[PDB]
Amino acid sequence: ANNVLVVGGAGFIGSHTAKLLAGQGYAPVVYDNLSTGHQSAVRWGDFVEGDILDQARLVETMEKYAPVAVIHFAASAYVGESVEDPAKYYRNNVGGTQSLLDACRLTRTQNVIFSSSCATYGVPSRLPIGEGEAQNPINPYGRTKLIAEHMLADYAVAYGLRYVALRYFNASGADIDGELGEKHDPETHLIPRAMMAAAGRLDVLEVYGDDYETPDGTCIRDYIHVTDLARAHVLAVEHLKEAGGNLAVNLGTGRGTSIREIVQSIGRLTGRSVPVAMRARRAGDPPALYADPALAAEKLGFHTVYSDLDTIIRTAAPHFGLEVR
Ligand SMILES: NC(=O)c1ccc[n+]([C@@H]2O[C@H](COP(=O)([O-])OP(=O)(O)OC[C@H]3O[C@@H](n4cnc5c(N)ncnc54)[C@H](O)[C@@H]3O)[C@@H](O)[C@H]2O)c1
Ligand SMILES: [Zn+2]
Repeated sequence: ANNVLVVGGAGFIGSHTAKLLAGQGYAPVVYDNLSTGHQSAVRWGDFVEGDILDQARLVETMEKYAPVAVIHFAASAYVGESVEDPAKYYRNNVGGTQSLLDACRLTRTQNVIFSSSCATYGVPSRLPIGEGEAQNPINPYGRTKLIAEHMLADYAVAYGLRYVALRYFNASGADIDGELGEKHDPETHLIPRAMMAAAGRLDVLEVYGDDYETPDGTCIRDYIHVTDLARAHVLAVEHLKEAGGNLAVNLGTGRGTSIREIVQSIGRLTGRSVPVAMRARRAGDPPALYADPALAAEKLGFHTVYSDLDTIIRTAAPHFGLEVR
């Protein structure tokens, strides 16, 4: 009994996690509807094509595989889209998660690792952001992630569900061995966009603000290597497996990275410059956002190992038509 159900396991972070699980002796079973993920990324165990809203098929799957844990990545998201199409996010992130959690309790499938987001915090009072920070999200994406977190808490109370919610800002980089990458269309994440622009796959990288109250002048955000993310989700499995209590922790390096730093590194490491177009800063935009990683260190024994900028850039670059030298 070493099956682990990786819901959303055909996508960016899910496929890396499936690879890691297999490396640690688990048998990842991917359940994915391929809406944004890729069947070719399911290389480390069985594949079940299915939607998490297809509750009968999800229950059927849990009964067949009797997974010792469920890792939930199955929520697609484009940067900025939730404000214009909140219906999609309430349906998938709230409706879909409820269907998953119902499938779990109805099959006595017990351990749920939920991939959440630091977007749940919204604009913070203190940097870095600690788990105690109020969660006042500013868009439906953040809102629906927060709803899922609370749903987990209510299902724990009612049904004895055990869980770990993992919060982080920006998944980045790719597997060190170069055969598994981030394949999104449209690609809305910053480092892929910057690399695509340097590679000539995009014409321009529009950067909104050289004006921020930071060094650089450009905004600071929080980037974690996807392999580090995989590591944490598996540690979370081990935590619940060794009878750990329910957790909600931040994942990251504890240090932010500016846009200038990223563009600089890409140019330096690849020899291709990023064609930046500086546009006016947005009025209510935060200058710096990054999470405090200490609770995850204490509770999970987790530290990032691959989330230096150099490793993030180096591993991602080949997947976007760039060459590292
Ligand atoms: N990429 C990031 O920067 C980032 C940041 C914060 C949180 N996350 C979390 O990571 C997960 C997204 O992973 P990604 O970043 O790899 O996106 P991704 O789109 O590559 O992977 C998402 C996977 O979920 C599958 N999926 C979507 N809706 C589904 C449904 N209803 N039923 C079944 N399968 C479904 C998609 O086909 C895809 O394979 C989400 O849970 C999100 O909260 C990602
Ligand atoms: Zn992306």
